[PDB]
Amino acid sequence: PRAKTGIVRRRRHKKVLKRAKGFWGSRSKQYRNAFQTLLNAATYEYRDRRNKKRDFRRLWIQRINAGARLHGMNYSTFINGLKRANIDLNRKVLADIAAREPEAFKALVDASRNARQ
Amino acid sequence: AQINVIGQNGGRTIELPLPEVNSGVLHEVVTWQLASRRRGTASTRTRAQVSKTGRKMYGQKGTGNARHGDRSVPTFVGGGVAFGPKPRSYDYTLPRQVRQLGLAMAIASRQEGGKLVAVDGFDIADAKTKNFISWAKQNGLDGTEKVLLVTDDENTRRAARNVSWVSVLPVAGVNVYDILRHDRLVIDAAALEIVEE
Amino acid sequence: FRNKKQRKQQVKLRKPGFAVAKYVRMSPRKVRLVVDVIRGKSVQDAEDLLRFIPRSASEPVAKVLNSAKANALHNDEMLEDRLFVKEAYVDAGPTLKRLIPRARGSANIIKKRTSHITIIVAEKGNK
Amino acid sequence: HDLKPTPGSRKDRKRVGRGPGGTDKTAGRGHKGQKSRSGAGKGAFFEGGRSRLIARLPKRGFNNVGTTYEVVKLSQLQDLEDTTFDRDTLEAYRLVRRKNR
Amino acid sequence: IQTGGKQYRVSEGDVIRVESLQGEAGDKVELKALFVGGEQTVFGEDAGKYTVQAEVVEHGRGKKIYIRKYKSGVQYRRRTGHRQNFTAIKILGI
RNA sequence: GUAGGGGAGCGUUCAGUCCGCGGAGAAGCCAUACCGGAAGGAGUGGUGGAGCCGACUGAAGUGCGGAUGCCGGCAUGAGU
RNA sequence: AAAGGUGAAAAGAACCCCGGGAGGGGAGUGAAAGAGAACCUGAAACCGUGGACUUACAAGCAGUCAUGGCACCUUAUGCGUGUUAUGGCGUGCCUAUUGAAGCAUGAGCCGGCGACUUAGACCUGACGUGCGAGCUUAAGUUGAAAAACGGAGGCGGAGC
Ligand SMILES: [Mg+2]
Ligand SMILES: [Mg+2]
Ligand SMILES: [Mg+2]
Repeated sequence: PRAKTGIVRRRRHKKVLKRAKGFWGSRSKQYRNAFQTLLNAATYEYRDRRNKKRDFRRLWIQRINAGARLHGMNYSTFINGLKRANIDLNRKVLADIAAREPEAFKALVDASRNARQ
Repeated sequence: AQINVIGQNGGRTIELPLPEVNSGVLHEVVTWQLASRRRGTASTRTRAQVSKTGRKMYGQKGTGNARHGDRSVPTFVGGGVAFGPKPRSYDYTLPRQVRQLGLAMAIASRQEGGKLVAVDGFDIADAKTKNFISWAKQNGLDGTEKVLLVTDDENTRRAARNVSWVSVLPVAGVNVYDILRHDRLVIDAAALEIVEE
Repeated sequence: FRNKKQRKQQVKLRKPGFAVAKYVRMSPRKVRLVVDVIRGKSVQDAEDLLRFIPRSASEPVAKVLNSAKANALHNDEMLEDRLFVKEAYVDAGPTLKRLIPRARGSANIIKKRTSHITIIVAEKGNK
Repeated sequence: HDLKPTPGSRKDRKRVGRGPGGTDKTAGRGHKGQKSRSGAGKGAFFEGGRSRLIARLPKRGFNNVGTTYEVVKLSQLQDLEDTTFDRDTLEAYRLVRRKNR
Repeated sequence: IQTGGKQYRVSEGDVIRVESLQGEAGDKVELKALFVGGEQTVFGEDAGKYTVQAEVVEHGRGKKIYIRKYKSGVQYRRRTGHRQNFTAIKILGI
């Protein structure tokens, strides 16, 4: 028996078509192109997680020492210090502590020098 | 060992397939049956040949994009049906011992559940069907279940033009399908039912 | 409410200050030019600008504009001297494909388009 | 009337191993079957041929097809079967329906 | 962090990896690492003193994310659904 | 993880059977922030104006972006 | 070659408005005109009107991850939906290749059509079913809203 493709294809298409939103021109109105855009889309999506992890620790390390150096230390040093004090062990939120609580951050700062030399 | 219902009541007779009815085999069956009923009808000019069209087109090269034969091929609207359907039969001969084990194992099915016999139906009287329905009532056949009536007796069957209920069936020319098809079996005629070989 | 079916009957659905010339043998893109100077103004002006605007699309737009007026007024009992082109636009109707011969055997198709000029007039007022 | 698709003519499953799905060439987005060139839409590179040992190999022997006898083993008679009678018949039902030879 | 908080705060309902102890009320205790219970800045070990008590609020199934992979020319396209489970825990500790 | 082999499944029509559904409204269309590990599924609303889901099994002209593919519609060049 | 479809029934639109007309708006018929005769549904490309957020030091495969701004919040105010600014990152797809963003092939965009099938009592193996040292029928026959009959013949059974 004959067996069209009817409705079966329109849908497959609308699926992708609707994934494309602020996709510029053709890329968001033409199947083929819109779809194709989403292969490269794969590439970015997947690799961007394994990656924003890379990006974020960077934002953290940047701040952690623009405070570290705000007293006379610097990330490099500072970090090994809290390290020198197994006691200390944040690293995660450390930046924030250094961004919001200066009162605190100082503490940890001097705490390291006091476990350093 | 089913107790008769009309004009007697032996029963017991008849060894039934072990262990207890097996769809698999009833499946192996039914299927085969339908395959046989399946007729061969393939309206399709599969053939790039069977369709109407010339044979030489434009120019192999130098016309600017193309490369075509006739305008009658899988790839041309109105062309021909590639791998399309042609008439055939899909009829095979299922080993005999299974067609045996077949209904046998199907009767069991019906016995283990809602089986039913009957030796003659003087309870009828003419065609009427009206009274045939009558009997049914006091016969347990409310009218809520698909009934299959196997039995010769020309005049008896003549009473069954009522839907959903029963479905008539001659000279014990039964069939695994029908039986398994309708609910209760009215095996009736102890004809094919008791005595073989 | 009720449900769709009853609505269709409790209501007739109408179009205030609305007319529409369907199938005007012109190019939408051509007509738009004129329909554009006239968009959003004193239906008087529209009457006036058309009389002068040099494009030959002007007549049709004229006619639709004075038909939408002869409605707002009649079938809508509107106050003409507060009327203003609420909205107007041009959509393409069918297309009159026609074949034209070309040099050395080849042929071509001239697309003689067509447009639906519809214009909607509505009473203005500030408040 | 609650809800119950019922068991029976519909509750009659297959068998498992009874019959596996066919094969349409397209397993994952990535099918383009057969080698990857040198073979397709035709049929002749067969599987035989007459140079690939077939030929080169010596022989003329000589075919005959004289008579083929119906071996009726001994244990067929002894061990069991109470002289159900050989003769030139019973043996059939006994089991040795070869005929012709 | 890498499971089971720390730090200061005031007791808010935050989500972390599954905690195993199902139900609710499951009084949870997290060591501590830093904090200021009274602006009292307290660093490691010298903070272990103090601790945190939070109660398991609810268990959740994250927001469906699709894991798609792709390499060109070699065909290769991979679509697969996903979403990580957690545990809600109302902070309250020392 | 490419050619290739093996496994489990999604979907489309047709057919048998079960449960049904529908003019206070089917299929199809359209929108959507839900669901499932994927193929995909559902809910709700709008349109629509008559046939139609789900489940088991059977048969398939059964799944598409590529073929200077085929037919049709509409674009660019340009108001040149 | 292509070309189908008002409605249950013409009840197919009297009369009035603008127009030479075409066309349209009312009125009236009809369940419905959210069925009007370039009349069942009416997708997509493609053209257009209105609105929201944006855009006139900028180098861009066109996205993606992150954050802020604006708007909105029927599976949805607590998470989001839409839009956008700046930052990071980022060499279309397919084919053919030792090697492709490739200045290598193909293709304007969308819709629909479009490719590993069918058959042979054929061979060979996996799985499953029935019998089992035995196992089967073919042609036809007679019944068929059904399938039994039919051993001619074939395969195990001794090899060299
Ligand atoms: Mg044809
Ligand atoms: Mg194409
Ligand atoms: Mg070349």
